[PDB]
Amino acid sequence: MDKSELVQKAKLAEQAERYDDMAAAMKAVTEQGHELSNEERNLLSVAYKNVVGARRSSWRVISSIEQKTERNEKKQQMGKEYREKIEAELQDICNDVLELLDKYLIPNATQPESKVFYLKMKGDYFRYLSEVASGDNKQTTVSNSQQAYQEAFEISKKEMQPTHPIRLGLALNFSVFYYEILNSPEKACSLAKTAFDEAIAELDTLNEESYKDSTLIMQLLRDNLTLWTSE
Amino acid sequence: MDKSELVQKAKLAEQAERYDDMAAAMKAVTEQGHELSNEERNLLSVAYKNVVGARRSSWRVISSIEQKTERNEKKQQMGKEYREKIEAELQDICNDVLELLDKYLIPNATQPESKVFYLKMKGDYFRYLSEVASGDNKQTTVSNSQQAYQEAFEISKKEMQPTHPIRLGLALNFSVFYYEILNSPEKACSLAKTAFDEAIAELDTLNEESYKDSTLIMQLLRDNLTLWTS
Amino acid sequence: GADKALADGLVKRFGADAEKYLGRQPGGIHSDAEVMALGLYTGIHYADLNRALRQGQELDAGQKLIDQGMSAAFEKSGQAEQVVKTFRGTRGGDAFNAVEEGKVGHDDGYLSTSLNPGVARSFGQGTISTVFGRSGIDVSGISNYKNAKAILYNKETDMRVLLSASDEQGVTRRVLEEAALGELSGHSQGLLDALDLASKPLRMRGLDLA
Ligand SMILES: O=C(O)CCc1nc2sc3c(c2c(=O)[nH]1)CCC3
Repeated sequence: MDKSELVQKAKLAEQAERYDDMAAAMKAVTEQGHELSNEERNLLSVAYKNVVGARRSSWRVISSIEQKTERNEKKQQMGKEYREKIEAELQDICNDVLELLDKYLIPNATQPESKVFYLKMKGDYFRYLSEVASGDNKQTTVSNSQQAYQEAFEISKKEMQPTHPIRLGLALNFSVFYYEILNSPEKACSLAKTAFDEAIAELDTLNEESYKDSTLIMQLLRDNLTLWTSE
Repeated sequence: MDKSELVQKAKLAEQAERYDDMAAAMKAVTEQGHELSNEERNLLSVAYKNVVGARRSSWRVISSIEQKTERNEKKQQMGKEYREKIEAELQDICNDVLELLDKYLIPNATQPESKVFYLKMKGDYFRYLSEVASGDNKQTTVSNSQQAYQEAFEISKKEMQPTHPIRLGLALNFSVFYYEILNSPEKACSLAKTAFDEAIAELDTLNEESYKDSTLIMQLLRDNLTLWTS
Repeated sequence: GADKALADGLVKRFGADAEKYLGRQPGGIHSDAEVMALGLYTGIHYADLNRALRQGQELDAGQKLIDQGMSAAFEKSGQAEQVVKTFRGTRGGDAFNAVEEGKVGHDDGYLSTSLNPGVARSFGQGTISTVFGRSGIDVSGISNYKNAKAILYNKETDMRVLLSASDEQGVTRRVLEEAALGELSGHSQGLLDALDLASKPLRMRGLDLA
């Protein structure tokens, strides 16, 4: 199939909320070895956000039930198995999407805006792996999440505006990586403060294309900061 | 696989909203050839309601776009193909369901409450087939939907209370079958009126706490009626 | 005729002070009465005029012409083509102080804003606002002291507070949007969704009631 045909099916599958077909269409478009247009990049990212996100919810649900239901050697084994079936899928969704980043998306990306977007996205899918990962494997997926975020962060500081929705978006997910995964609210806040402080200082750097986009992400930062620093 | 293990996975998959696994678990429980308990019957019915319903939405969604964007012959062809891919899925879910009804569910069901519930369901999944079906095949799926509903309806009148949530439930879907599928509002309102006016006439027997289940379904019937007479 | 009456009025009551702005927009979307009023305003009258409008007192004979002359200009103009990022700073409080984030409100006087982020600072470090609009008039053609390059928004022109936040310096930093640009405006198509941000976003049982 043609690049345009796959993107039409990918746009179609989204409305139908058939995010599994939407993901397969965009995976094929990516495997063509060409740098994705802003629309293509957005279609790929929402498809996998939804596919992976669906199992992240199901996982948290079953993990919640695993703890609430604790009496039978068999009933608990039924839960462990179902939790493990969902972990298996999460790992495979993250593997397809992380392999797309390494093989095509990150190497082919030439503009800084895109090179940051995909490097932020690399940390995101490693963070999802970290949530379910255990011991030595968790150590590996946490190390990789921090590295991908940090690499994107240095690039966002050099080649990007403090009010860019991409720079702000990375700053919100990395601060959430420290607070949730590394369980360091001190590290979490420190990052969220800087990202916000730099943005409030240069609101003259807002884009007329994405101003409402930036204020939204800026609110989310300012909210987590005041929530994490409240007793 | 143990009957209890499958039902535990089926209950688990529901909370996780993994209705495809929830459907597979209950399909296996049904294929054991034993009459399903009220809980098992309800778990099977919601699993497939959700699986089939998901493609019914996706189908209506693509179909709306199909006619609104007849601009390009290739972009339109993308539409036709995707509509047809979903029609395939719809047909296969309704085939899975109706095969379970014919082979196990309807033959094995012994109480009247059971034999009406499944015969109403047989009508529902034929109606879903009718929505996407074309010509000679549509004629067949409409004929089968009406027959399954009518068979259940005669049984519901003989062996059931006019206020039973199952009898009211069938009356709800059959009147919707006439209005949507056969496009006869006259036939639809006639059925909905009778089912309601028989239920208002004999509600004086409040089923202790079950007079919330029936009142809800009675509303949906009364509400469709007042909407159709526009 | 009506424009001639208002033009005749502004000169009869302001002389050369008004007459000095005649023919400053040789393009000419606006009338002579409209160009003059805007210039008289942009120059020095923005002080007293917005003082009277905000305080809700009776306008004087001269003020009244500058006002009706500016209103005339905002009609003719209307919603332009592209969104305009302009900045406006105040010494202390702004009328948008009571407007809660997300909700809308307006400054009872005209809203003079600049294209320069530096000349907006020049007017105060109490509140520093960034304004995105489309129904603003570029009076930079008529008056342009300190190279203000002003873009004026109408009196009682409704604005949505998109972000109101404070500096470690104390200065409250706001972002206002012209209400009439909508909800849809200001976003890059599905960017927010693709960013996959780390933040949170009637039947009973099995009977398939349809
Ligand atoms: O009385 C007023 O209009 C509020 C104070 C104030 N005035 C002005 S005028 C002007 C600007 C400005 C301002 O920021 N505050 C910048 C563009 C030219």
